[PDB]
Amino acid sequence: MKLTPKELDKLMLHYAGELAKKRKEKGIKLNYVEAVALISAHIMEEARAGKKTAAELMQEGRTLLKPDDVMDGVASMIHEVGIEAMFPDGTKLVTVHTPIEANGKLVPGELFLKNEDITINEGKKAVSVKVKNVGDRPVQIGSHFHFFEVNRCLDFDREKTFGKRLDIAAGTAVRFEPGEEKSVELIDIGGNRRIFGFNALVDRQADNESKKIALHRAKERGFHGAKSDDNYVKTIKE
Amino acid sequence: MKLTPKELDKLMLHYAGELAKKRKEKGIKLNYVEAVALISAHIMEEARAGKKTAAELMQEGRTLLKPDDVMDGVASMIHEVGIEAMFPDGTKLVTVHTPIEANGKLVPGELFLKNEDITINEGKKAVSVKVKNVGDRPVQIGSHFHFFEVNRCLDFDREKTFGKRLDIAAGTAVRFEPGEEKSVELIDIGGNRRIFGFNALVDRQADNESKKIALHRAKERGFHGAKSDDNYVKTIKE
Amino acid sequence: MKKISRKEYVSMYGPTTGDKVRLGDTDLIAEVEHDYTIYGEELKFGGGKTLREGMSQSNNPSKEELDLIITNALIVDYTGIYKADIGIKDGKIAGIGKGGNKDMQDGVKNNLSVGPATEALAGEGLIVTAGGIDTHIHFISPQQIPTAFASGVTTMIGGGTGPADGTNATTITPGRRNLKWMLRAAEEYSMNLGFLAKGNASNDASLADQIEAGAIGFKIHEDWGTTPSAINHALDVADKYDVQVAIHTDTLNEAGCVEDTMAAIAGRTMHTFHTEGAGGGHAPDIIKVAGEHNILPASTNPTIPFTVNTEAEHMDMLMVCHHLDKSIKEDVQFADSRIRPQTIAAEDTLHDMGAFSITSSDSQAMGRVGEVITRTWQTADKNKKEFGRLKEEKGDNDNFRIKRYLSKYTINPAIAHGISEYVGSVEVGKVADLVLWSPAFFGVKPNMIIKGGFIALSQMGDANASIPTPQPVYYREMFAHHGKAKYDANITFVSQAAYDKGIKEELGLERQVLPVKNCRNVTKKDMQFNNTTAHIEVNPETYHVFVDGKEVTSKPANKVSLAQLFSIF
Amino acid sequence: GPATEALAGEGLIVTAGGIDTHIHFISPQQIPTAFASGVTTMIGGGTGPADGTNATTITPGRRNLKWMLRAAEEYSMNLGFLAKGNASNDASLADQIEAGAIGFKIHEDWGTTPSAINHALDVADKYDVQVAIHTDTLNEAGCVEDTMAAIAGRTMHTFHTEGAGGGHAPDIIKVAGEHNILPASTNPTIPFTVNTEAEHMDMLMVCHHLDKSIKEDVQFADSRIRPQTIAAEDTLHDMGAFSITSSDSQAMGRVGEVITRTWQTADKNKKEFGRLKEEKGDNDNFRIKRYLSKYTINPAIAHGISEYVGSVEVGKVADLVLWSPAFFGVKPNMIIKGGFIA
Amino acid sequence: MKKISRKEYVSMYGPTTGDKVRLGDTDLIAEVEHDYTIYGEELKFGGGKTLREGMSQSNNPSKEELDLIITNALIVDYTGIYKADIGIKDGKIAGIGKGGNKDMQDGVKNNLSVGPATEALAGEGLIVTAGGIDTHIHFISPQQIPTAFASGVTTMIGGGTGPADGTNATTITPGRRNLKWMLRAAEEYSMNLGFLAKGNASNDASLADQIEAGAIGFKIHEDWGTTPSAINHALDVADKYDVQVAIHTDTLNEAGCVEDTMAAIAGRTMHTFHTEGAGGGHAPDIIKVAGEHNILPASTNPTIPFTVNTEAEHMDMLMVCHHLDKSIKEDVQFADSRIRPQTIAAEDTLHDMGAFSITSSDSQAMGRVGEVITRTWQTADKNKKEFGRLKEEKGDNDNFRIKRYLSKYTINPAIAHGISEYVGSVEVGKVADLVLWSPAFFGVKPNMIIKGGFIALSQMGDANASIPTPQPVYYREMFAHHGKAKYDANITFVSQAAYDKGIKEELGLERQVLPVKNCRNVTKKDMQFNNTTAHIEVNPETYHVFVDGKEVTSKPANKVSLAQLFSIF
Ligand code: NI
Ligand code: NI
Ligand code: NI
Ligand code: NI
Ligand code: NI
Ligand code: NI
Repeated sequence: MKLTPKELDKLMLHYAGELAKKRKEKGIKLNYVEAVALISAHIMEEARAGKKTAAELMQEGRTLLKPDDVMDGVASMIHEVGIEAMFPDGTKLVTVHTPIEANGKLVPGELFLKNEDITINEGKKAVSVKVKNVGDRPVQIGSHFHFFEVNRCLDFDREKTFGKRLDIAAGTAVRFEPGEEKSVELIDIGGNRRIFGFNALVDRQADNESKKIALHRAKERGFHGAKSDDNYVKTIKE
Repeated sequence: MKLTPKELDKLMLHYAGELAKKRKEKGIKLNYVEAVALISAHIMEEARAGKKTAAELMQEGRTLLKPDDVMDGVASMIHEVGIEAMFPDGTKLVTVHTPIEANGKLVPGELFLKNEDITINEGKKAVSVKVKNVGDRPVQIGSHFHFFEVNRCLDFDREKTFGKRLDIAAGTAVRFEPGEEKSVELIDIGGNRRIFGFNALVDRQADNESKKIALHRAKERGFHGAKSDDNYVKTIKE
Repeated sequence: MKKISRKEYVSMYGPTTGDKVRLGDTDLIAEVEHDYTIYGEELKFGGGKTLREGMSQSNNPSKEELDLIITNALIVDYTGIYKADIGIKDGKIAGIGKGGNKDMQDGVKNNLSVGPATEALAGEGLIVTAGGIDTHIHFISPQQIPTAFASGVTTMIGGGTGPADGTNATTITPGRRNLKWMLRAAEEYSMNLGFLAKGNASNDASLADQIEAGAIGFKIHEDWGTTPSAINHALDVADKYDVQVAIHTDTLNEAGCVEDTMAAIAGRTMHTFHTEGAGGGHAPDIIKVAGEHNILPASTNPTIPFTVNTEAEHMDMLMVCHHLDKSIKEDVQFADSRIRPQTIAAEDTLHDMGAFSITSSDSQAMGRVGEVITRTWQTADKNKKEFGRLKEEKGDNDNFRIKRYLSKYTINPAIAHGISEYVGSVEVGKVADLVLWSPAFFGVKPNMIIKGGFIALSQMGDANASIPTPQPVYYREMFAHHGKAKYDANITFVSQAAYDKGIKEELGLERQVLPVKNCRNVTKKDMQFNNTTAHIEVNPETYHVFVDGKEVTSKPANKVSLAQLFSIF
Repeated sequence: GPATEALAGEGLIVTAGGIDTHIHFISPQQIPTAFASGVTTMIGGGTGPADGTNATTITPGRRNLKWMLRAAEEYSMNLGFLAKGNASNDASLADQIEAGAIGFKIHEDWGTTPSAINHALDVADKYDVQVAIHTDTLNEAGCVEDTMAAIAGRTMHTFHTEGAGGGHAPDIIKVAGEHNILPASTNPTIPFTVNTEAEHMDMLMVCHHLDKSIKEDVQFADSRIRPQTIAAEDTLHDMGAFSITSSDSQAMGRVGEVITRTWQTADKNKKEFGRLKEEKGDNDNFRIKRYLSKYTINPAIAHGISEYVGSVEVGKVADLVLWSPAFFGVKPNMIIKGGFIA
Repeated sequence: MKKISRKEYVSMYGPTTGDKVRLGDTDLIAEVEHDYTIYGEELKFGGGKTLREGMSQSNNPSKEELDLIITNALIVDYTGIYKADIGIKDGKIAGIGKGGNKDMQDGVKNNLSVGPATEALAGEGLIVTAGGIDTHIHFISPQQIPTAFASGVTTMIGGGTGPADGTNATTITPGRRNLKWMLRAAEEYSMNLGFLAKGNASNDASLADQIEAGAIGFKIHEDWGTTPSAINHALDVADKYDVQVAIHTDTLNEAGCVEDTMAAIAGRTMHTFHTEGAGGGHAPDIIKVAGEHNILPASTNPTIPFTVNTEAEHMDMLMVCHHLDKSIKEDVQFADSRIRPQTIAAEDTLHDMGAFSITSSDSQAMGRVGEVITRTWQTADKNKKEFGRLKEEKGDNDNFRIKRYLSKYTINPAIAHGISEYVGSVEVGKVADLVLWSPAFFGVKPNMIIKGGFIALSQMGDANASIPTPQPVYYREMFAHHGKAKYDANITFVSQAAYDKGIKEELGLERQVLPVKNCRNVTKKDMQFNNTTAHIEVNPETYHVFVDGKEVTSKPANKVSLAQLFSIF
C-alpha cells in the first residue's frame, strides 16, 4: 500500500483526533490542539464517506464543539481550522471558520490598544480628483503607486496627479468598477521623490520639468487625461 | 496546532498503550512493552483530566495490572515505570514503582550468584577513629577520599588518619549528622600513595615527612584535630 | 493627511505605542514603549500592498540592500519592548527601524533599504524576540537539540558525550579527544553549540588542554569531585584563558561547606547551577551563594515554578543522576535532605527580586530541555499574581518585570559565557538568531525559528496542501536546516586559544566558528535587571531562606499558565 | 556484462520523471512529497516559509540565492531557482542570474508593471534564461493588452494562465492563445469538479495577504474565481491551448498532485468529448502523449533543460520512474534518480 | 555624595550640560545638550589623577581595550553638541560615552574600557569635531595639502595634476595615466585623497576607464566644454559606476542656458560648484539651480562671507583661471558680467536658509584652501548678527545654526561623494579623523589634527624646550605623519570598479584604500539641515535673486570675526 508521506501525515492527525474526541467523551474540556485536531479529523472522515460536500463540511464543522466543550481561551484562539481532505472528486480544502465562541472571558494574547486615532501621512496637504473608469474591466490602484501612471483607462487629470499617491492607509487601495466615477485623495510622494518604474513615464526625479516629459509620453502612450502636445519642445534626454 | 516533537512522542506512546489495553481486553497476557505502555499511557490521561495528583498516580499505577494479567517474566522485568505527563500545574514525573509481582516463577536474566562473602580490601590492617561532627551541617565522606583532609568540622585525630580511606565498599560512604559521633574504619591508601588534590593539604607522596606539612597546614587552615604548631621548622618546598 | 482608527491600524500594522499586549494566557501585560514607523509609510507585503517595485522596494537601493525584512515587528528585548522594522543582511541584524525606499519614503536609512534582493517577511501582530540560550545542557541525546529548538532556544551551552553516565550526571565533555567528537558531531545540528570541560582536576596541564581543544569553559561537578583544590585549579586556568566556569557545589559537604567553596572561588567569576539546591549542592546553604557579587546565579528548571507537585516529584530524579541506587543507606538520607520545600519556594521570589539571573534546563538531568522559556514565564506570571506589579514598574504594564524574566534566558546567559557580542538580544550587529512569537502562544509555542538570518524551522502544515496553513501543523525543518546551508547559519563556540590554534581547520569544521571572550571581567552586577546583590542566610534548622533580613518564600501553586491550554500532552 | 545490474521491468510502464516548474519553496518537506509523485525536477523560487515566498516563487537577491543553492545540496530532486524579475534596475536584475538563477519571475505581489516586465525581459534575453509571470490582476498599471505589449513578443512562461491562480481579470487566459507565450495551468482548478469553485474563495487570502476583512480585498478575490475560465481550462488543455501543468506548491496548488490531476483531467475530457480526431487506432495514445509531455518534455523546454532531462531518450539523464499500470498517474513503484534508485 | 560648584567642576572637567560656549570671537553660542559622564567618576589623567593602574585604568580590561581616550570632550557634530569620552581603537571611533574601568566604575561599557594599552589624551575644555572635507580642490601644488590640513581639513577631494593650466582652471585629473601619477603621489601626503575625472567627453568608453582607473567621479568644467552632450554622457556612466559628479555650468551660454543644463542632468544627482555664480557658471541664473531637488549645491569660497572688499577682489581672478588674458575684447565683457554683487549677497542668506549645502574652497583657483572652515563660520556669525537667531533654534543658544554650518564641510560633503560611511562626523564606527579645538580659536586655529586615530600634526613648541608649550609655537608634523605610519593613517578613495580590479595592488598603493558608494541614490534632501528645496528665480535685469517669492540678499560687512585677531598675516 504505497503510503505517501502525505497519507502518514493524516493517519497521524486522525488519531490525534481520536484522542481528542476520546478525551471530552470522558468529560474533559478540550484545549487548542484537541479542538483543532478533532475538528479537522472529522472533515477527513466525512470527505472519505463521500457524502457531504466541501461547501457543507466547511459549515458543519462549526457544529462539532459547543462553547462549553473547550477550555477557556480555546474559542478565541481557533480563528479558523483549515484542512484538506480527499473527496470523490479529488482533494479539497475545507476551511472551517470560527468553530466555537467566546463563552468565556479569557482571551490569550488579547489586545488592549488605547482608544484614539492615528493620523496617516501627517501634514501632507491632500487633493481630490475626479476619476472615472472608461474601460470594461475593473482597476485597483495602490497606496504608494505613482497615481499619474495608473492604467490608461482611469480618465482624470494626470497633470494634477504627477508625483502623488492615494492618501490612504499604507498598503490598501482603491477600486474602480468599469464605469464607476470617484474623487480620490492623493498626497505627494515623500522621500527623495525618485520615481522609477511603474509605466516608464518618469524614471527620474519628480520635477516640474520632468513632468513635462511624463505628460508628453502619456499622451503618446494613450493614457486618458494626459492633456495634449501643444507643440512639444523635445529635450536632449528622454 | 504547533505540534512539538515531544507531543508526537506521546501521541505515539498513547496508542502504543491503546493497543496494549485492547489486547488484554481480548484476553491476552501482556508482555514487557504492552505493560509498560499501558501503565504509562494511563498516567498521561489521568494527568490530562487534571484530577489525580502526581503523588497519587505514582501509587494508583500500581493498581492497573494484576499479576495474572501479564506474561511470566514481565513482572520481574518492570522494576519501575517512569513517565512524565502534563498536570494543570505543569509537566511532572510520575514514577510508578514495581506495578506488578512475582506471581510466576520465571525471571529473565535472573542471578544465580554463589553464596559466600567477598572480603573488601584484603589484608589491609584497619583502624578505628573517634569522629564527631561539631558543625551545624551534615557531612558524607567517601570510600577513596583522603580522610585526613575531610571537612574542617569532623573533629578527630587527623594525625592518625594521614594517608588513609574509610575501609568500606568501594564507592559508598559515611554520614555524620551535625553532632553525631562515631568511630570510622580506615585503611591506608594503596597504589603509589600519591595524594594530590582534595583540600590541598598533601599534593605529594604519602610520607611521614610530607605528613608534617599536611598537619601544619591543616592547623593554619583550621581543621579540627589538626594538632598544633610546636615551633614548626619550615622546609624549602611547601 | 487623513486619519484612521487604532482599531483598524493595529489589525493592519500591529500594536503601536501606548498599546498593550497580553503575553500568552498569563496575566503579564506588555506595553509598546516606542515605535519607529511613520504612520502612512509603514511596510506591507502582498497582492497590491506596499512592498513592490519602485514603491516600497527601491529600484535604486543602497549599497547595503537588505537580505530580509521583518515588517512591523513588536520587539520584546531587554533593550525595550518597542515597535519597528527589523532588517537582516549577511546573516545578521543589519538594522532596526523604519526602512523601505528612500526614493518614496521620508525616513529610511541606507541601513534599512529595501531592494530587489530583499525578501519580505511579515511581522505585524507578532512579537519578535531573540533566541533563548539554555546554558545547562547535558548532551545526553542528540534529540534534545531539536526539541529545545522548537522552544525558542537557538543556543545550547553544555558538556557531555551522549547517554554515558558521566554525561547523565554532569554537563562535561571530558578531554580533548571527546571534545573532538562532539565538535565534529555538532556539525550535524541546527543550534549554536559550545562545550564545557572537566574542571574537576587538580592538574593544571590537563586543565589547559581542553580549552586549547575547543572548550568554552569548565565545569566542576559533584559526581567528579568538586573539591577546593579542583575548584581553585580550574578557576585559575579559567582566568588565564578568559573562559567561563560553572559549578555544582559539594553537597555531601565532605571537603567543606559553601564557606569553603566560596573561599575557594576566591572572589573569581563563577556561574553557579541549580543554586537553589534541589538541582544539587552544599546542603542546605548554597542558595545563599546567589547573593554574592562574584557569583553568576542560575536556577535549574523543575523546581520552577513552584506548584503543589514539585516537591513530590524530585524525590526520584536524584537516583537517575548521581547513580544514587534506590536502596543503599548513605544514599537514602541526603537525597531526602536536599529537596527542601523551603529553598524551592524562595527561588521564585529570588527570581523576582533579581537575586537569580539565569534559567537553565539541565536537559535530561533534572530539567526539561523544552521547558526553559515556558517556565521562566510561568514563574513570572505567578509572582505577579501573588506579589502584584513591581515597584520599578512604570505605567499600567509589566514591561520592567518582562524585561527581567526575558533576559534570564537571553542576554544574561550570553554574557555568562562570553558570547553576548554575537548573540543574546535583538540588537544591530549581532547574529540574526530570531524567533517570531504569535502573542497568543507566547512563551510556549513559537511561529518560526530563524537561525543566522534565515529560516531554519517553523510551523508548517500539510506539505501537499494548497497553502501552508492546513493541518497537520507541527514544526518542520526549514531550508537553513539542510545542506551546506546549515553550516552557514550556525556557530560552534570555542576559546580564543583554540580559535587561534586553528581548531576550525584542525577539525575540519565547516560551521561558523567564533571565540568566547570577556568572561573573567564580569560579575553579578553584569546581569541585566537581575543584578541585585544581598547577603542572604539559611537557617540550618527551619531551613528558612533570609535576605538582607526579611524572609522570602513563595506560595506553592495549584495551576500554571502556558500549560494544558496548549499541548495535547 | 558482469558489471551490469538487472532490473525487471516487464509489466511495468517506464516514464521520465515529471518536472514541476511552479514550485514555491515554502518548506523543504514538499520536495520528498513531490518526489513520491513521479517528479524528479523542481523549478521554482523562494527562501522558506517567508511571506515573499508564500506569495511568489522567487528567491530574491544573490545572497538568498547562495543559501538555497547551498541548501539544495541536501535534497534528492534536481533544483533550479528563479529570481525577482520585479525590478526596473537592470544592474540588480543581472546579478541574480550571474548568481545561479535559471531565470526570473514577475509576481503581482511584487509589482508586475510594464516597466519591470520589460526590464526583466530584456536582461533575460541577454543571459539566455527563462522568465515566468503572474499577470497584473488589479489591472492598476494596465490590462493584458499592456502586459502583452510589454512582453513585446518575447518568450514568456505564464503561470495559472487560466486566472484563478492569479492575473489580469478577466482576460488573461486569452494569453494562452498567443505564439510567444508559454501557457501553464496552476493545479487546484484542475480537473473541474463540483467542489473546485467552492474551494478557491479562501486560498487567495493565504497567498496575497488578502486579510479576510478589508473592503478592497473582499471584492476582487471574488472577481477572479470565475467558474467560466476554470471550465474552459480542461478543454483548452485538450485542444493543446495549454502546455504545462504546474503545481504552485503550498500556494494554491498541491505539490503532490500535478501528475495525478494531469491524468484525471485527461480521463475526464475523454469521457465528455470521447477520443480525439488525431487519434489513430483503437486507443488514446495521441491524447496520452499530449497530457504526458505537459509535465515532462514541455516544461523542460520551457526552462532550457530539455537536453539533460524531460523524456526517455538516449543521451539524457537517467531520471526514470517505473509505474505499475494499475496505479499509473498516482502511485509509482520507484523513482530512480541519475541512473540509480533514490 | 558631596557636591561641588560648576565654577570648579568646569575648570576641572569642562562645560557640562546647560553650559554654553562661545565659538571663537564670533557671536555664535553653543550649548552642551547632553553629557554621558557620571559626576564623581569622570576621567582625568595626571600626577595623582584618575587614569592610573587598578583605578580608572583596569587591570582586567575588556577584550576591546581602547587604544586612546580623549577624556571629557565637548562634541560639536551634526549629531549633537554634547559632552562625553571619545574612544579610539584600530584607527577608528570605537566608542563615544563614559568608559573607564568596570572594576571601579558604575557605567563603563567594554566598548570604552581603559587598559594598560590605552593612551590618555585630555580633552576637557576643548571642542572635538570631525575633520573637514574640502571637496573642490584644484591639485595645483602639493603645498596646499599641509595648509588645508592645518585648518581642520582631513579630507580633500578634487582633480588635477599639478601647476598645469588644465588643473589651474579645473579640478580634473584627466585620463588613467595621470590618474596613476596622482594616486602614486598621494602616497606622500597626510590627508585622505580622492580624484575626479574629465566628465568633459562624449565618449562613453573614454569616460568609463578613468573610473576603472581610480577616479571617485567626474567633473564637467567650462574650460573643457560643459556641453549637454558631455553633461549627459558623463552623467550616465556616473550612474552605472555609482560615483559622484561635479559641474561648472556653461557660462558663455553658448550651448544653452541653465534650462538646458538642468534638462541635461535629467534629474540625476549632481554636485554643483560655485553655484552662486562668481565661482563660475550660467550667467546670471545658475544660483537658481541650488533650489532644485536633484542638485547638490555648493558655495565657492572667496565670495564668502560678504564684505566690502569682496566684489572689488574678483575682477581679477577670472584671468588667472580661464586664461582670460587681460586684454582681449570678448574676454573683457563676460568676466564683468559674472561678479554680480547680487548673487554674491543672497549666498550668505541662502547658506542660512539651507539653500546651499556645501562650502568648497577651489584651492588656488578662486578660493583659499586654508579658509574653508574659517569662512563657513564667519558667514554664520555674520548672518546671526543681521538676522538674529533662527526659528528652529531652541533654548538660549545657536546650536541648530551651528549644526547647520558645521555639516557644510563635514557630513554633507562626505555624502556628496559617497564616503560618509568612513568619515565626515564623530560617530562610532567611522574613521578616527578628529581635531581638537580650543574654544577661543575655534573655526580658525586648531590644537591638533589626529588622522586615523593617531596624531598626525599639532601645535608644537620649541623642540628643545623642557615642555611642548614654549614658543615658537606653530604646527609641527607628528609621528602619524611619517614612516610607514602615514600609510596606515590615510585613505585614498577610489571607485568600486577600481577597488575590485585591484587598483591598490595594481599601483602598489601602501595607503589604506576604500571605495566610494551610494552616490546616485542621494538628493538635496540628503543634506543634513541644509536640505531645503525651493523654486528660486533671478531677474535678468536687476539680477535680484528670488526664492519662493520673497527676495534674499545679505548686507555687505565691513569687518569679520575669526580674522586679524588671530594671524600675524
Ligand atoms: Ni547538576
Ligand atoms: Ni546538571
Ligand atoms: Ni502565483
Ligand atoms: Ni504562484
Ligand atoms: Ni571652478
Ligand atoms: Ni574650480
